[PDB]
Amino acid sequence: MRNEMHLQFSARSENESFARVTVAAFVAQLDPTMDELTEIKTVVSEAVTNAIIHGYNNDPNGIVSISVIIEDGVVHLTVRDEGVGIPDIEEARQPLERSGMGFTIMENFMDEVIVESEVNKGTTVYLKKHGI
Amino acid sequence: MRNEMHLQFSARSENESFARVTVAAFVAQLDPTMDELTEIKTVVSEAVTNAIIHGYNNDPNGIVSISVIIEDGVVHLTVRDEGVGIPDIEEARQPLERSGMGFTIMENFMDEVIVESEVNKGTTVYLKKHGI
Amino acid sequence: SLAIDLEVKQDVLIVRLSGELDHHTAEELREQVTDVLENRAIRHIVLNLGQLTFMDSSGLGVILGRYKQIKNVGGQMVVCAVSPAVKRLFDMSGLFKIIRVEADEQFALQALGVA
Amino acid sequence: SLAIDLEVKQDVLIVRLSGELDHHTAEELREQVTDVLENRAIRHIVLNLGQLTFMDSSGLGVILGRYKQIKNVGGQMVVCAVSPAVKRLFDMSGLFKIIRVEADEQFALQALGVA
Ligand SMILES: Nc1ncnc2c1ncn2[C@@H]1O[C@H](COP(=O)(O)OP(=O)(O)O)[C@@H](O)[C@H]1O
Ligand SMILES: Nc1ncnc2c1ncn2[C@@H]1O[C@H](COP(=O)(O)OP(=O)(O)O)[C@@H](O)[C@H]1O
Ligand SMILES: [Mg+2]
Ligand SMILES: [Mg+2]
Repeated sequence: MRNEMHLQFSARSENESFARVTVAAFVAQLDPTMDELTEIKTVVSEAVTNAIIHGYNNDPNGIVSISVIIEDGVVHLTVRDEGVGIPDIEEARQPLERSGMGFTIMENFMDEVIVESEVNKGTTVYLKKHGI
Repeated sequence: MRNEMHLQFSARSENESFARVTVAAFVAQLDPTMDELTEIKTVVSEAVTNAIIHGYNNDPNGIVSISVIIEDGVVHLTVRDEGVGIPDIEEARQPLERSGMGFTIMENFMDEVIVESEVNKGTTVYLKKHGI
Repeated sequence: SLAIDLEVKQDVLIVRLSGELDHHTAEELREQVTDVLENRAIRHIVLNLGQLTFMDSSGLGVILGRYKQIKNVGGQMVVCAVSPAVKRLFDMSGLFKIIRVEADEQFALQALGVA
Repeated sequence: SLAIDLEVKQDVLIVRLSGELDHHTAEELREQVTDVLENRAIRHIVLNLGQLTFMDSSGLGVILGRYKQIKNVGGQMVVCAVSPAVKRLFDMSGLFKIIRVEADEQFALQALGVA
């Protein structure tokens, strides 16, 4: 028992909530604490929100894609878009109504965070959480 | 505003619930009645359960795929698998612990139901619900 | 997702369900119930669905599998505290014709003469 | 998903949030609050987060956007009845250093001399 889920949806802000709910529902099969579930929901929200407002510039035709692989109590969360991309990844991870906390929150709540991006290709954020 | 969602997941029985929850969460954006939500959840459960136990014969490596397109208050629900398929569709729609009610429930709760299948290819069930 | 509380009163098996009943949770129910029917003189079954929040055709299958058993001993299948949604499945499937529906466990037990 | 209840007491704007605060719901909050700050002599803002069940960095952005406004009039930003989760975002981001956190709306109002 290794369970996996993949979700794709329109780049609309109302789907931020939908993504939090869905990933949490799937991670629930592991019986995580409320705090762990809150953390998962939050990092999903950060990544999905980034794809929508930064990747697709709020264009609802863009498609946000998510993958959750659960194997051996380990959660592999991947959020991706085929948006405009990030010129300098390193600079962007550094803390208009922008809080600049997105990546920092992801990095703090998760045990591993890998960001891949290429201008006019898209962005993929791989997050990993250990210990259910 | 036309919103769409696509979900794929391992052919595991515990995902029956996960599928009900997810589709309902997405359809909620339309503010449907509790009865309408129950109906949607039920038909999703019927179709997804069919894919798992009949399409993949309970093999967790099989992938169940769902699509929900919401446009103009209309819900387009599509459930598919790449399992063994159905020899005679017509016969199968006719009412071991099998209730033989699956298709009938889908047909009754939804406003339109189209079933497509081909042996050793898979099965696709297109359901449509009118009036939010 | 599905809690099962069983109790026997004479020749009647009382099945109290809480949660959701689908293909995933139906198996544990089938096993538990058939075990009771094997090591006990059960002629009737009262299915208390008051705390059940969801049911699909798999719930109808597990019920129907039992009905066949009960019919073999000349007994009766009674379902009570049924939600409108579940009631909708019983009408549509005609199960309302072979399985008795009662308001609650007490009236169901009374109908069976064990209360 | 996000209910906003506003109230002014002297030069203090009380913002009471219920529900979830993210990029999707933050816009209506920003508009409503900036409207009040424009047509009223507000120097302080008390953000009541007791009924808020969720917040991400977008919630921090809308708060921070206001902080800049309040700092311009020499006022103070106070957040109260903060959940441990939200408190975690304030520590991690250092916002706990420039924004005061109080137990509830009453102590927050007292800290501002308007109660
Ligand atoms: N999916 C994405 N597509 C394009 N740019 C992105 C994406 N994710 C992050 N970025 C870039 O990284 C910056 C930092 O993101 P983050 O830490 O979440 O802060 P914020 O969203 O508040 O600016 C963004 O402002 C943006 O320039
Ligand atoms: N995805 C599927 N793959 C293979 N066979 C299917 C599929 N869906 C339906 N069927 C066939 O149709 C029959 C009727 O399905 P249904 O009305 O749900 O009743 P039941 O599942 O109780 O048998 C199934 O027993 C099976 O033979
Ligand atoms: Mg962000
Ligand atoms: Mg079926």
